[PDB]
Amino acid sequence: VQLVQSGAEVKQPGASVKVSCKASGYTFSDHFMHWVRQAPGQGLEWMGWINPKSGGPNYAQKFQGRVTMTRDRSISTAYMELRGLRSDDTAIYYCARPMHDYDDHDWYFDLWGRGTLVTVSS
Amino acid sequence: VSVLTQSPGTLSLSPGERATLSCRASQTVGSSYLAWYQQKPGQAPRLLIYGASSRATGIPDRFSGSGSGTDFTLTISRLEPEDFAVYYCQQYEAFGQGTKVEIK
Amino acid sequence: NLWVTVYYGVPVWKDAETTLFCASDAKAYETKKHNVWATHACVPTDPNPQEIHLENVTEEFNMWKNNMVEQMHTDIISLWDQSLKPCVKLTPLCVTLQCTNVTNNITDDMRGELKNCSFNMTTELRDKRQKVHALFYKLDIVPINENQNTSYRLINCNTAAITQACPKVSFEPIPIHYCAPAGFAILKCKDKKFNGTGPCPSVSTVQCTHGIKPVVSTQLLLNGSLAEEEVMIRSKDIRNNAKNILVQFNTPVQINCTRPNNNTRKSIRIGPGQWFYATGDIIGDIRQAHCNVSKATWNETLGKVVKQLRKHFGNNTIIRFANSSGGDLEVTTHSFNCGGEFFYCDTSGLFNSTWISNDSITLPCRIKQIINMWQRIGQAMYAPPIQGVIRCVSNITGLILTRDGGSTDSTTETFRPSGGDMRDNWRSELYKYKVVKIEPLGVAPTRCKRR
Amino acid sequence: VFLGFLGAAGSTMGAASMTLTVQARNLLSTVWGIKQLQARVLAVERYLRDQQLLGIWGCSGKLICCTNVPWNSSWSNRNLSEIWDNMTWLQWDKEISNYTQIIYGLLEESQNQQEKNEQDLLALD
Amino acid sequence: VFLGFLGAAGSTMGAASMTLTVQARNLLSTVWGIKQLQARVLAVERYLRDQQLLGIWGCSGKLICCTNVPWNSSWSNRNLSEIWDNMTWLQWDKEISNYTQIIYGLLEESQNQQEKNEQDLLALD
Amino acid sequence: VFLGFLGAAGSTMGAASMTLTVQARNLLSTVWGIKQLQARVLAVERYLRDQQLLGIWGCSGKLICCTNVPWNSSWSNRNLSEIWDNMTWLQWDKEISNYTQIIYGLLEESQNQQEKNEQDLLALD
Amino acid sequence: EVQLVETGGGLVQPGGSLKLSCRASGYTFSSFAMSWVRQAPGKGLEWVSLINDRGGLTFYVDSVKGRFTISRDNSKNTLSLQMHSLRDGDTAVYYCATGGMSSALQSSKYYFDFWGQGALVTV
Ligand SMILES: *[C@@H]1O[C@H](CO)[C@@H](O[C@@H]2O[C@H](CO)[C@@H](O[C@@H]3O[C@H](CO)[C@@H](O)[C@H](O[C@H]4O[C@H](CO)[C@@H](O)[C@H](O)[C@@H]4O)[C@@H]3O)[C@H](O)[C@H]2NC(C)=O)[C@H](O)[C@H]1NC(C)=O
Ligand SMILES: *[C@@H]1O[C@H](CO)[C@@H](O[C@@H]2O[C@H](CO)[C@@H](O)[C@H](O)[C@H]2NC(C)=O)[C@H](O)[C@H]1NC(C)=O
Ligand SMILES: *[C@@H]1O[C@H](CO)[C@@H](O[C@@H]2O[C@H](CO)[C@@H](O)[C@H](O)[C@H]2NC(C)=O)[C@H](O)[C@H]1NC(C)=O
Ligand SMILES: *[C@@H]1O[C@H](CO)[C@@H](O[C@@H]2O[C@H](CO)[C@@H](O)[C@H](O)[C@H]2NC(C)=O)[C@H](O)[C@H]1NC(C)=O
Ligand SMILES: *[C@@H]1O[C@H](CO)[C@@H](O[C@@H]2O[C@H](CO)[C@@H](O)[C@H](O)[C@H]2NC(C)=O)[C@H](O)[C@H]1NC(C)=O
Ligand SMILES: *[C@@H]1O[C@H](CO)[C@@H](O)[C@H](O)[C@H]1NC(C)=O
Ligand SMILES: *[C@@H]1O[C@H](CO)[C@@H](O)[C@H](O)[C@H]1NC(C)=O
Ligand SMILES: *[C@@H]1O[C@H](CO)[C@@H](O)[C@H](O)[C@H]1NC(C)=O
Ligand SMILES: *[C@@H]1O[C@H](CO)[C@@H](O)[C@H](O)[C@H]1NC(C)=O
Ligand SMILES: *[C@@H]1O[C@H](CO)[C@@H](O)[C@H](O)[C@H]1NC(C)=O
Ligand SMILES: *[C@@H]1O[C@H](CO)[C@@H](O)[C@H](O)[C@H]1NC(C)=O
Ligand SMILES: *[C@@H]1O[C@H](CO)[C@@H](O)[C@H](O)[C@H]1NC(C)=O
Ligand SMILES: *[C@@H]1O[C@H](CO)[C@@H](O)[C@H](O)[C@H]1NC(C)=O
Ligand SMILES: *[C@@H]1O[C@H](CO)[C@@H](O)[C@H](O)[C@H]1NC(C)=O
Ligand SMILES: *[C@@H]1O[C@H](CO)[C@@H](O)[C@H](O)[C@H]1NC(C)=O
Ligand SMILES: *[C@@H]1O[C@H](CO)[C@@H](O)[C@H](O)[C@H]1NC(C)=O
Ligand SMILES: *[C@@H]1O[C@H](CO)[C@@H](O)[C@H](O)[C@H]1NC(C)=O
Ligand SMILES: *[C@@H]1O[C@H](CO)[C@@H](O)[C@H](O)[C@H]1NC(C)=O
Ligand SMILES: *[C@@H]1O[C@H](CO)[C@@H](O)[C@H](O)[C@H]1NC(C)=O
Repeated sequence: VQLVQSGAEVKQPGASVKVSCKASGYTFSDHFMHWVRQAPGQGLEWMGWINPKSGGPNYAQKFQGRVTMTRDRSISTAYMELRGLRSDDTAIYYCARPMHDYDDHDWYFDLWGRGTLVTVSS
Repeated sequence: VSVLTQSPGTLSLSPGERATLSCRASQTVGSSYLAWYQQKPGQAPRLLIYGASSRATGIPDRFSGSGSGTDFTLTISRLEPEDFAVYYCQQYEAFGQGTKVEIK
Repeated sequence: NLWVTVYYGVPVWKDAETTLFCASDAKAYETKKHNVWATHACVPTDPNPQEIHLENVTEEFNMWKNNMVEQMHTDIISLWDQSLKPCVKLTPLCVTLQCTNVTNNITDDMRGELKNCSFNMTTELRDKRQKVHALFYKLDIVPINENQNTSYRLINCNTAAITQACPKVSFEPIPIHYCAPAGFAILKCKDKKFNGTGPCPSVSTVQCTHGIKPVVSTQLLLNGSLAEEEVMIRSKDIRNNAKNILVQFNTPVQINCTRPNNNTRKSIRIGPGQWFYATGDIIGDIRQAHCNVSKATWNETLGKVVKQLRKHFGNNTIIRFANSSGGDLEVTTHSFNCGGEFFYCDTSGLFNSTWISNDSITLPCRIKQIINMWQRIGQAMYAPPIQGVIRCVSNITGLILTRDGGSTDSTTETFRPSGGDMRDNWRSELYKYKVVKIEPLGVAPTRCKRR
Repeated sequence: VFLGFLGAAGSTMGAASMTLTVQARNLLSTVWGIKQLQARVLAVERYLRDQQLLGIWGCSGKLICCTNVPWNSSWSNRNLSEIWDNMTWLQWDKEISNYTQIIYGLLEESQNQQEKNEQDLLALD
Repeated sequence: VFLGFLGAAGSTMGAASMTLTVQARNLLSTVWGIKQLQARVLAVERYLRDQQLLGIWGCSGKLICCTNVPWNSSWSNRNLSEIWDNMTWLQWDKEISNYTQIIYGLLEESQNQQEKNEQDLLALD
Repeated sequence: VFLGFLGAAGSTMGAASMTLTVQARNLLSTVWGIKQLQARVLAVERYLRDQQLLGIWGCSGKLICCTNVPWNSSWSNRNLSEIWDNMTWLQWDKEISNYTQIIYGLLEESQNQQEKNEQDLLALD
Repeated sequence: EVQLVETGGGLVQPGGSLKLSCRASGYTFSSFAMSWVRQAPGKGLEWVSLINDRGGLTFYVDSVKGRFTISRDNSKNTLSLQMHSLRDGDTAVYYCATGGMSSALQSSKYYFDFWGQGALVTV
């Protein structure tokens, strides 16, 4: 049970970043995959989730239009592509798998990813 | 979404005593859907409480919580040295602001 | 004073999980040589079924924890699998395809969808080979190489092998009734306003469920049951956005779907007893498949859904309908199969409305022959082409929706069509059914004593 | 056969003790064929277990069977009208569910083997 | 076991009512294995249904069982010698086939539950 | 349920005749699934055959059942203390194994059908 | 509220046949047992007959077992007593009464809680 993300990267404003999240240990199709944003010195900030079995993603209204999350089931990997980057998008981007509780309230992130810092600078 | 207010902004105690961190949900209907996450500096968050009161697998018993409706709280029984971090409350997709437990 | 008296046959039950057996019409079995969803694994149904009203009985139902839905999922997938074991497996067709555009009579929308593809193929004799041509859809073929050699491969061929559906086997959903074995009962909620959870004050016991047609679809429930009184909104948790919202219409929306192309079926021999059926040549003009819905009917039903959603999200909340954010073709489009051809309709016209608190629509549809059913990777099937023009009428009896999260402003709620898992399609018909175990042995005090 | 099945599940216990045959008659009836055969065989085994329980209590071929086991007020201290004219068998089963095995062990071995040995020793006289 | 099976099927009804155990002992016993298992399970279910019918009539463990149900001359107006000394059970079954369910419903619910309630209320005295 | 199973197999016959319910309760419960289904169906058929044998002897719903069949000293000439206080049921079964069918045929057809016909003819009086 | 009205009294000759009856109003007639109790003109009470609530358990005093017959119609709310071969000791005022026994599903009712007006039989 482990989620290895991609390495930290640096980008210019206006470009597009694509973080990834390889998954190992658990059945990748059984759980949803959520992407969460931790800006520096700020609270956690949820961005969206994606169903691995279907590919249907839900986004937050602030990220609607700019973020596209995808998955490749063969290699048990998920992706999140934040296009149209800006200054405030500097943050750590984690990939989180909610656990299988009894009430099917799939929002308890027992399994997080280590993080992938995206530093936007000019 | 559901607004979560996790007061106090900064709580200064010393080891071994009991701290009572609180989260208050506003735009909800009232249920037992909450989680408490611990995020040490430089590390990703970690799940402590999954539910209003239940405990995540592997977490010691010093971390316990309770609540219902629109008022919930985390109770760290014993402030051991490996228990100082930022604590967050989660109601579905919403997250708290964060509570700092700092040595003093 | 009082003594133990044993009673056998008491009307006591508990919640239980059993293996249900279907019931079907023998009539349709005589009309249907074979149907993917076998009437042979199942049993002929009993005319004049019995429904006894359990007066004064209030039972707890949970639409979201029901093992009838899981058994139906298992049964439908397994029936499909055994209906596809005997049919031919199209492994010899995994060859390089030299493909060129078809421009005989093409409208601007249908440009490039179909391609004329040539390839070398095996024949009945193992020592000889043939060169054969067939038309293929852009969605069923992938470029082999980035360079513009115009060489193409079938999408499945890398990861898996693609079976061919037998031409004689039919795809029309026929109703199946789920019956309980001896010592089990099916309790039916007769409350007309039930949301699938909580106590149901009006309960009846039925030998078998009503006929449920295994209709496979996304974003829209077709040929299903209808609400008796009002539009019904059913979610496991309406506040949670990770759970799909199932909508039941009280009045259906008629949808007329067509593929106007006059198709032909070309037999190609690939083995001693194995045939491959191909698109042949399209007699006449080529036009895109599409679906029509009445605009006024759609708008009135959408208003009704908006009212029911307002009952859960506030009386002055703005209910906005938008189209799919993304995903596979199945979920992003209204996927369905009628006549044996698999359609994929862009429902952006259907969900294009903002509802403030105070003529037909044409959906451009697309066709495919390589179908990956039930969200499984590695078990694709080839749908043989259907000869002639296909016209198709269905009732839209409900929706499958997902509410957008992370709303910065709280005055609006956005709902986008969804689907892909048919356990949420077959749970919209079994929502009112729970299987129970009869506990017929009871002990109660009486004043009577054994001599 | 199915007519009237469970129709006295909201009736009083006494009113529901007059339809026991309706529920007693409704207890007996490829890979799908073995799944349904397993369901049918489990129904048969379940009926046989219930009839064996009746038979080890001296209650064979009996839908109502009186015993020599006194009722304990610890099991239930309710009056006869409350139980038989003001309660259903479902509520009753909910109330006594944690006392059923005590009653079943006071019927299983004490009462029946004692009574049966005494009939043998009286048949000796 | 099989010896004498159905050997009184051409004998009079009375002569054939003295061999009932011979026919009672003969009622109980790959893809072929499941077909034969289905046959065996259906034989078991059929025996259980017959025994349940006997048990809901107060006729458990009984090959001959008398009841409190009067015979209706509408069912059959024949005299006792005609039936028992001048007819076989096959001819009898042919004659009464359209009256069997009336008799079975007069035994099922009227006679047995009435009698059983009266035994309970006499055990109260 | 399993507790005490066969625990009186080394006890005297009388001491072992007080635990019959423990052994009576333990008699009822892919290609592997049909093999186990065949085992379960054979267990059901075996229980039904034993209960049918009990029922054709007037011994239904009875773990101890007395009969009107005299014991023959040819079967066994041992005294009651030897059998019930100085022997186990296994040794007994070893001793009487070649006489079981004679006893079973003296119970099967003579005693029970005679007695049953006499009860019918006494019910006539 | 409870009222039991006896009818059918008269003057009979030794060996005659009479049919006493009792009507009831004010309660559920089908949920109570009913009894007949006689008082001779110069002596005390004596219990004659008992019938259960359903109407299929009938009990008689040793004197009148083969002669008297009790019966009840729970749809007409009527209790009846057929008395054949009336002897000289059968002269008394007969009371129809509610009680004497009960069902297993009710409490014990070994008493008579409601009586009737009375009906004199002279024979
Ligand atoms: C929702 O329900 C509607 C109404 O039931 C349903 O539409 C119907 O579908 C059937 C089956 O596709 C259509 O019948 C076909 O059309 C004609 C009419 O007879 C025939 O050409 C067809 O028979 C051919 O195909 C058979 C194999 O399926 C062969 O056995 C046969 O030899 C022929 O080659 C076939 O019967 C019917 O016309 C429509 N009816 C209407 C009013 O549209 C619809 O499919 C359902 N929708 C969904 C999504 O399930
Ligand atoms: C697809 O291309 C093929 C060539 O492989 C076309 O088939 C030929 O059509 C011509 C008429 O233009 C015939 O004279 C030839 O005999 C055909 N080829 C063979 C090998 O028989 C076919 O018409 C094309 N199809 C479409 C729909 O454009
Ligand atoms: C379906 O209706 C029931 C009954 O009205 C609702 O249950 C109520 O709501 C919550 C659960 O969401 C619980 O407190 C109780 O079970 C009910 N409360 C009452 C009666 O005060 C249920 O929420 C409804 N579900 C939907 C989706 O509308
Ligand atoms: C779906 O709606 C379209 C648009 O109204 C229909 O297209 C018309 O069809 C008629 C009848 O064949 C033609 O005469 C018209 O020229 C078409 N109009 C256009 C393309 O603008 C189409 O027939 C409908 N399809 C159905 C009901 O299957
Ligand atoms: C969805 O709705 C939008 C408007 O909300 C449609 O776009 C407009 O369509 C009208 C009528 O064709 C044009 O006059 C406008 O110029 C379009 N743009 C805008 C910004 O209003 C759009 O066509 C609809 N999409 C569908 C039916 O797929
Ligand atoms: C078919 O085979 C011929 C030779 O027989 C070859 O030249 C041609 O490229 C092949 N066509 C394909 C793979 O489309
Ligand atoms: C569609 O709805 C109409 C009106 O309720 C109904 O009569 C008809 O049977 C429905 N058709 C199908 C195919 O479900
Ligand atoms: C389709 O083609 C067939 C082939 O003969 C013809 O009979 C039929 O009329 C055509 N249909 C249409 C709608 O053009
Ligand atoms: C949804 O609608 C937008 C326009 O609002 C369109 O660009 C996009 O392709 C649509 N998405 C799908 C999955 O159909
Ligand atoms: C549907 O009604 C709503 C009322 O708010 C509004 O969007 C519009 O006028 C109607 N739309 C159509 C397409 O008829
Ligand atoms: C239901 O209860 C009412 C009154 O509570 C009663 O009259 C009626 O007979 C009952 N019906 C059933 C079927 O139990
Ligand atoms: C009733 O149960 C209690 C325990 O709750 C026990 O002590 C008592 O002996 C029992 N009474 C009888 C009469 O068995
Ligand atoms: C019976 O069941 C529960 C579960 O053990 C027990 O705790 C409770 O006291 C009992 N309930 C009632 C209503 O008597
Ligand atoms: C057959 O009938 C004859 C005379 O009708 C009789 O003697 C004989 O016993 C009968 N045999 C059987 C086996 O019924
Ligand atoms: C006999 O059957 C007839 C109908 O054929 C019915 O009217 C009559 O009441 C029955 N007799 C008895 C005594 O039940
Ligand atoms: C019994 O069976 C038939 C079929 O219903 C009926 O019509 C006939 O009158 C009866 N036959 C005899 C011989 O009594
Ligand atoms: C075994 O035998 C001994 C003496 O022979 C006796 O005391 C004991 O009870 C027996 N135990 C069993 C379990 O039969
Ligand atoms: C006992 O068995 C013998 C044969 O061993 C037999 O001759 C004798 O008649 C039998 N005794 C009785 C009383 O049946
Ligand atoms: C019983 O069994 C054998 C086998 O037939 C027989 O020969 C022997 O005499 C008997 N044994 C005993 C110990 O009675």
